[PDB]
Amino acid sequence: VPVDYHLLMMFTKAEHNAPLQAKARVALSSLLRLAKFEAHEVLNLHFVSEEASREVAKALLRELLPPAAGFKCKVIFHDVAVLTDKLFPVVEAMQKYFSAGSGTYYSDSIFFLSVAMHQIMPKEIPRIIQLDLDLKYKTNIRELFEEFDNFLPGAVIGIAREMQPVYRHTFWQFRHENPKTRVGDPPPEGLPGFNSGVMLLNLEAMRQSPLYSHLLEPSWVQQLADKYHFRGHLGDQDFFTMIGMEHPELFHVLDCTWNRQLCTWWRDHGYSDVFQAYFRCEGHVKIYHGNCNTPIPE
Amino acid sequence: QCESNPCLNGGSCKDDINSYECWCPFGFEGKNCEL
Ligand SMILES: O=c1ccn([C@@H]2O[C@H](COP(=O)(O)OP(=O)(O)O[C@H]3OC[C@@H](O)[C@H](O)[C@H]3O)[C@@H](O)[C@H]2O)c(=O)[nH]1
Ligand SMILES: *[C@@H]1O[C@H](CO)[C@@H](O)[C@H](O[C@H]2OC[C@@H](O)[C@H](O)[C@H]2O)[C@H]1O
Ligand SMILES: [Mn+2]
Repeated sequence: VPVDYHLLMMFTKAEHNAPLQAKARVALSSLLRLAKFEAHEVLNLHFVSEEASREVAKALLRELLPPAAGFKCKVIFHDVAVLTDKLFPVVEAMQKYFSAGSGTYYSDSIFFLSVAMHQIMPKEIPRIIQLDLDLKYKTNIRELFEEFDNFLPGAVIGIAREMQPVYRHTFWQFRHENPKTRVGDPPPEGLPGFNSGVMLLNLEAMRQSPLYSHLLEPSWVQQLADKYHFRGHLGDQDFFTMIGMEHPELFHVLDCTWNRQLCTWWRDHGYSDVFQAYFRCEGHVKIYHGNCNTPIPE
Repeated sequence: QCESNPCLNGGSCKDDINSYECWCPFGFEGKNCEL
């Protein structure tokens, strides 16, 4: 009885963008080199792309497939334009809070895809892992799927913490008005917010959660953004971070080794002292994330 | 995308059109908290 595994990656504006293509190459080669799946299993690779990037991705993929490990792999493309239009009704009201900069543009809607993925993917897909393309996999991606099993009651999404003090900065006013808050503080005891590079989207649990459905409503988005005095430009990452402050029950926090972020931009922009408490990650690394164009070591 | 606003107030992008003041994180000065 065939068992499907689903990954989704954004791959847009990739034509004449050599840096993006090279990242995609590093991510997809390491992914496929180290992947291992049983005989009846199939790895479905979903790409969100406009037509030029679909062609770029196809040329890259033919070079990498079939995988050395010989397992079944299926490639699927989703039109960024089609998805944008399906997303917009759900996602419109949050855009003004979490998009560069204001107000509400179609071009920003796709950065909220994860938040409404359960309404975009067919109901036959119960779970999907959304992954950035500036990653490098140091293990078998099949192992990430067992983290779905660790979701507690009410949890809908698996996500790793943000490893820079960006949300310490973003939540300044709320932190100012609430000296004792954990919002924006480093781990192990603070809520530093989330990074969107690796996300376990339990589409069934998202669909089936009354709480999660309410938070998507325009008035709830507005109430919380006002409560937290919150403004961002990182899209889905900012929305999850915010509702994560109100309702941490919704999120299964992945260990930092599943999304080891390398970006240090915030260290050199006012946070030298505290930076280390946010950025510390130890253990055997599973995925490196070369965010803010940070070279990944080897 | 946009460059993060180094200022503590105003929008999330630097040179937020609706912002005039720039309150810099401790130890930094200037219109872009440069020095
Ligand atoms: O032009 C692009 C840019 C980005 N992307 C995709 O979107 C992902 C996000 O961009 P990058 O990975 O370069 O950026 P970062 O990892 O620094 O992410 C950061 O900035 C962008 C925000 O949307 C993220 O939420 C934030 O963490 C890429 O991995 C890639 O899969 C494209 O397909 N085309
Ligand atoms: C502020 O702007 C800078 C410069 O454009 C970005 O590099 C910052 O984003 C980076 O740090 C926060 C992480 O969540 C992002 O993934 C990373 O690109 C931005 O906060
Ligand atoms: Mn990334």
